[PDB]
Amino acid sequence: HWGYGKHNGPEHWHKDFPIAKGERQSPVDIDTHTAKYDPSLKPLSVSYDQATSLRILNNGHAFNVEFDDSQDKAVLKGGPLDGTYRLIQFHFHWGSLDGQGSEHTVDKKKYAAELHLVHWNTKYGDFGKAVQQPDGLAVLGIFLKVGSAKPGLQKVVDVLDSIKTKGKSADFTNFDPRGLLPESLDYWTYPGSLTTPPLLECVTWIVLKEPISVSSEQVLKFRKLNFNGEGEPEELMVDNWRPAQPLKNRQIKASF
Ligand SMILES: NS(=O)(=O)c1ccc(C(=O)N2CCC(c3ccccc3)CC2)cc1
Ligand SMILES: [Zn+2]
Repeated sequence: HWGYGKHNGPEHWHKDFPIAKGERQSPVDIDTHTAKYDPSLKPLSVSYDQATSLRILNNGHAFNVEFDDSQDKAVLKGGPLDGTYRLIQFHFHWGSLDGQGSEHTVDKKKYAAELHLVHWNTKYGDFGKAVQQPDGLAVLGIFLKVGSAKPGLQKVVDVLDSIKTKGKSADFTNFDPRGLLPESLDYWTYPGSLTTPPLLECVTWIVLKEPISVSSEQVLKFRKLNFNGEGEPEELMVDNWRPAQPLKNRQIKASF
C-alpha cells in the first residue's frame, strides 16, 4: 500500500488514487504576497475548553491523538466556516531534519513539522460522511519551528515510547489541545484536500500565520517512532509529509 518511501511515496499515489492530480489538492505553497486580505473573514473561533482526549495511536503513517466527538465538546467555527466543526483528532507531519517536515510551505519555506487539528462539519452526522462532502472537514494547520520547548506538547512527547510501532495505542485522557496553539490566530485559508490517500477534496484549510516553537529534543522524539509494526524491520517514522501541490484555480485568502 501507500507510504512515504521511494517506491510507495507521494509520486506514486495517483495510481491508486487518481484524485491525486485533482483541482483542489493539498498541501500548497502559501505565497504571502499573492494571498489576498479578505476583510469579510470572521474571526476564527476555537472552543476547546471542554475537549475530551481519549487515546493516542500510531497508525503507520503518523500518530493521532483522538478526542470524543460524540458531542459538541471541542469545536471550530467562524473564520471562513459556516456551521460547527467538531475536533476528532490531531496529528503531525515532520521531517528527518529540521529544515524540512511541513506539508504547507510559506514562500517556499519549509518548517520542521506541521500540526493538523482535524474537525468535521456536524451537519453531516459523522466523519465518514463528512469526508465525502466539499465542505466536510476543516483542518487547522500550525507550523512548528525548532527553538524553545513547547510545554503543552511534552505530554505527547513522553507517551511516544508506548506507541513506537504501527498499530500500538495508549490511553491519552485529559490532554488539553489549547496548549498547542500560538498566541495569534491570524490565518490563511483555501479549499483543498486530505494530504494523504484517499486525498479526498473535502477540506477547508485554515493555516495559522504564527508557528509554535518546540525544542530539538521534542522533535527528536518524533523521529524515533516507527512506520513498521513490531517485529518488522525498523523504518524510522520521518519525512511523512506530502510536498506542495499545484494551486491551480484557487486563491489563498488572508485574515490579516
Ligand atoms: N493530513 S490530513 O489531511 O489532516 C488527514 C486527516 C485525516 C485523515 C484520516 O483520518 N484518514 C483515514 C480515514 C479516511 C476515511 C475515513 C472515513 C471514510 C472514508 C475515508 C480519511 C483519511 C487523513 C489525512
Ligand atoms: Zn495531516
